[PDB]
Amino acid sequence: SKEPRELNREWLIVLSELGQGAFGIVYEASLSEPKAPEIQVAAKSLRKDAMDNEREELLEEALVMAQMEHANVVGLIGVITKGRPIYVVLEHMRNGSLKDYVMNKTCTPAQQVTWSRQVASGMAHIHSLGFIHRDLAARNVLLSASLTAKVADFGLARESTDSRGGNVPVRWTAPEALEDNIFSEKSDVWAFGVLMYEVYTKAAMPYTGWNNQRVWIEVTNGFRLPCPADCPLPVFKIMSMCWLHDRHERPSFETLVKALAALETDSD
Repeated sequence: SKEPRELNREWLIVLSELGQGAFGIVYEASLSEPKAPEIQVAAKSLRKDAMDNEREELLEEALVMAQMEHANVVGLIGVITKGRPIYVVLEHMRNGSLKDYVMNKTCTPAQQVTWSRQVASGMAHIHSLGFIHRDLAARNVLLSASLTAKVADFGLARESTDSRGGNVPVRWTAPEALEDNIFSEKSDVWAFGVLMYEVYTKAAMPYTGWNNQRVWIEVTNGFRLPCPADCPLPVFKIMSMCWLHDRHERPSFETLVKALAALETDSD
């Protein structure tokens, strides 16, 4: 329904690396549209090792992102497709990943619950447009200058109406998606539960001390992570519902937003 707006290549100045991976490379940049103020942006491009199926995946990523217009989803500013290299220009998120922040900064209980509700709000919007993310984790949520949390990285997102390989993030994946390859709105919900666990701990990996095969066997047999010492009991209740074995009993993101919003203005 929506479409990426094309931007003149000469408006963009690429400045410095924000993050590199197998996916490609994200740069910090600036966009100087004539008669408008200069703004910081992020520019995502392809590995120097090109392949035309990778150009198409990047353009598909942009089209998915162009459908989103929400305060808790990283915004699409436009694309540069005439010429080479190709750039997808996105909103710049000054404060980096949610993961790095909670690991390295002091955060209050009211911040922890608001960030949780903000991510649920962004995922609710994604689902309400007919998509599933399939890759949610705290390293994939970014923080703006106002410390507003926003869902990023749509590399693996797919229309709901319809995996990677040895890179499967086992610690964030629901049992049914590991065993039967069934990805759905309710496996996104399971992953959000694990994200909440990350928000309330300061370790790098959930299930610390277990490898990936140990995690899978333990979780399919009914193990669940216990309540972090610094997590309020009403919050852990919500976290726990995201991990019910039967996916149909897990709440929707619309329900999660509401439950979290009630605690967000709770004094206790």
